[PDB]
Amino acid sequence: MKRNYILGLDIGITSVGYGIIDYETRDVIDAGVRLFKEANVENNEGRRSKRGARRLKRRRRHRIQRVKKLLFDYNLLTDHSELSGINPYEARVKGLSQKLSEEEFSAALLHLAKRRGVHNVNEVEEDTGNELSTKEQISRNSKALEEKYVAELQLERLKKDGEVRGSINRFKTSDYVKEAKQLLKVQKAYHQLDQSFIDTYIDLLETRRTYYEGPGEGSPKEIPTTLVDDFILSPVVKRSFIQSIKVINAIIKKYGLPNDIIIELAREKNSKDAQKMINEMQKRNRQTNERIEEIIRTTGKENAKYLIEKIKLHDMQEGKCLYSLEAIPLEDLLNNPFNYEVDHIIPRSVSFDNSFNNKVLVKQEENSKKGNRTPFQYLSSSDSKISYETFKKHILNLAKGKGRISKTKKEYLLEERDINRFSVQKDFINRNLVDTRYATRGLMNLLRSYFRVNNLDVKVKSINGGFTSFLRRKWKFKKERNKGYKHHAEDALIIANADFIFKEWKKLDKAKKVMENQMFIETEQEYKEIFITPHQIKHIKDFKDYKYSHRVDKKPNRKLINDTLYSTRKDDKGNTRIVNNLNGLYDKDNDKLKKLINKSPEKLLMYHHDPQTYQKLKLIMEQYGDEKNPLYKYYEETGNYLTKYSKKDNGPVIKKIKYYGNKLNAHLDITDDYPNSRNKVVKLSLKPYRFDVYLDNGVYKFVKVNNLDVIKKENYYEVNSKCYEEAKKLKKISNQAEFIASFYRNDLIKINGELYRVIGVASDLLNAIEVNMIDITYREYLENMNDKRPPRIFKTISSKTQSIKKYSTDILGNLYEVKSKKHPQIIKKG
RNA sequence: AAAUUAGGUGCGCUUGGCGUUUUAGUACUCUGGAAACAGAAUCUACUAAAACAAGGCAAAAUGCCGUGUUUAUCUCGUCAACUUGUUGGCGAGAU
DNA sequence: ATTTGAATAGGCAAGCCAAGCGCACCTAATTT
DNA sequence: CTTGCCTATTCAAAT
Repeated sequence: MKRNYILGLDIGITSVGYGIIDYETRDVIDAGVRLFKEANVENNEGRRSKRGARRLKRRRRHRIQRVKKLLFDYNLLTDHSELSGINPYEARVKGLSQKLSEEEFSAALLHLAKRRGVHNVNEVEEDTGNELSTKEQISRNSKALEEKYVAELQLERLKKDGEVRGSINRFKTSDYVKEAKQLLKVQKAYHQLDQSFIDTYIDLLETRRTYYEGPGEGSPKEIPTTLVDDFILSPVVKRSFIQSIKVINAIIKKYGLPNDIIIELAREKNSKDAQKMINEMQKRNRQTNERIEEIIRTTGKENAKYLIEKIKLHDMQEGKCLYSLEAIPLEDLLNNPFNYEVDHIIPRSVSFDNSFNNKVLVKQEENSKKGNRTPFQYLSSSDSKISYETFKKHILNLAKGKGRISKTKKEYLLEERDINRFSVQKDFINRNLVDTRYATRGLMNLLRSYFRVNNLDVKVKSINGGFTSFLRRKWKFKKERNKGYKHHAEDALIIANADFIFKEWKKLDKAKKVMENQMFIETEQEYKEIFITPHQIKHIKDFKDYKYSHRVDKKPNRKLINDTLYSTRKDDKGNTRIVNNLNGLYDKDNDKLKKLINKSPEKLLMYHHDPQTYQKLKLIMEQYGDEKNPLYKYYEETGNYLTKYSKKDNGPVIKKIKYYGNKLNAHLDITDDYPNSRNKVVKLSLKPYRFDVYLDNGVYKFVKVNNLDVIKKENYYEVNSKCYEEAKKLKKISNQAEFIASFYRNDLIKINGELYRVIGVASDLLNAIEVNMIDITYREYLENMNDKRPPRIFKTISSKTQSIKKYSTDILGNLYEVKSKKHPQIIKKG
């Protein structure tokens, strides 16, 4: 509308805050938040890594099948050939001297092609007992094969150590080719095979694609978002800049073109990096707090808690005034704090820097004499007690070694340039007011370009991440995630009011112009007065009508299910159950088995099936009951792993134990991949696409549509009709039932008059849906209350449920009760 | 703006050993037998073969795709798509 | 008066890591 | 760290 305004933006990892304020009065017009999932690099790294793995496995399978065809052609393999009980390690070692049978020969060649070593690993010739190192293993093996073939070494381990496969099974392809050439040299005599056979086979065995070959044949008005794709960014940042642009486009359409935009990109790059910094900061804070506590313990002076900054500076400065180099006794500082003042190294009026790096603890008299001068200017004047040269030496000494000063502080202390030069002031302004990061520069260049071309008088600006926090401290406005997502929005409104301060104060005109990248304060009290409490912060703080817009995901063909495979079993009561496994039996702090034996001995399969080994294990648990892991003591004291019961003490070690786990309900059945499987083979965690609510004779009901239920066709996805009608039948949804709505992740749902956002279907069977709150996470809602419930909301949809309505927000967070189509969606072109 | 050295961020490609699971064999257990061995059990271990996001192509091939990005809703107009009455683009409106 | 079913609280588990390559753009230092 | 989903515990309604 006609009225002119400013647009604040607080860009973040998961959020874009926005604030809109009247250009004349500085009253709040509007304010809201646009929330999204952080775009993690892990996600695509996953997709790529799995695409790599799928090709590796495809190519192994295809190599084995190319070998078979060659054996069919030279009439060494048939449809009706028994390869079943032929140990290929025996057949490899035998065939380097004597005649193999056609079957042994086929067994051997097929075993080689399956597993054929690395081709791109050179000797390190070093051994630091690293099991997982390929280079160290390849080398250890190269030494073992000085006089023998791979199959000779492999058969030796099979007989001595009882096993072959594992980490030590890492050999060079050239070591394998040396064997194959010999095998084929011997066997060429007795079998009819020619140099064409031998050449073909070794090619199959040794050959692979290069990085520069890659796959085979088939393989693949308003501000635009395509310009973000041009200049390269972190995915986390790249998402936010696309979100931000669409939030600017929506504000422009509604309210018209802003006079001024001003932007703040968050400090942190991702949540983890932030956590690390926070941890580092907390680590730093703890040290200061411990010292403060020590001071209070030793001196009894409680006022130390109010002199944190002075004490920090005191310790930093070895208890000396940096201008006079006279001692600041800690006791005197505590008793007479007014004798010592915190001074800005570079006058705040020039640098706009209020950071700890621009602060020093000095005597009140020295502070008065320095005035609005740098240490260099002051110490070069007739007013100083010491020479600049003496000062400089001291600072340089402080910078080298223990009790160090930051680089930035050192530079400020040793600033010799003329403060009064525009170029120097520009440098300070750019450092303190204007954000200097490749992304932030990239964004404002995108925007400024856009407005320039289309001839729209819009002043894009930026402010430093730190700066907002200063104003919060200044105007007594405590930041806290506690409250909810609103903090992001009330950051935006602050940013927007800083713009008002950098327009109404003619004394900030230079700073304003610098921030607008346009081509070209005498006292501390004056500086302080410019930024004083407006009254309009009461408006910001007391404001209520915030708006939230969570983004809704409708993408088909996301992760369908979990990777892991599970066997099943029918128990005594005739309930199919997942089989679990206890691994890591001989670990110091592992109480899993000891807990299981005391609670539920009948859950072990060996309880039923190997009673003698069970009784043998129980005597150990009784022997070393007092410890966490009885088996650890068994291994420590005797020096021998637990073996299966046997009459002659020749049973194998026990390394995993299978026991009956949860009952089987919601699963994916993969048992047809395993011909003649006695039990059932399954996968778990059917991941949801959406759920479709129906109103049936006054009863609310719903169907879960799984991602498994959605199938790619030519250029579109289709919800499977048979799976869908089957699903309705298990839910007993009539043919005369009205479709109400479909709910995707983060879709908004009003259940019995209470609005939430959808997470998913907790239990299809019990008819429960997991939701979350809108303005705050339910976790945090409980924390601020100090409640100790589980931090998850579940809602049952039942005969008791009275109304279900779907809502929707625009990108700005304007809320709408929305209409639905008459039927569910089946086709999805996007 | 270029060069040199060191690191980073990202996209993509090529491999290797494993891991999970089934079937078989062998060892372990039980029964019978002078013994070879036959049967029972499917528990613990090794070896082989096979499957590993559900699937979809392709057809002797160093064969190919399947977990990312973009994504408020509904109506009307228009262009298109294949699924032939729906859902994509563009425009307009409402929520 | 006791037993059966709904709702809420409590809790578990989720494929991995080592070798190589290209290209892209950024930063820092130094010189022009 | 979040989510799909099972188990166990506690209270009210029905035989």
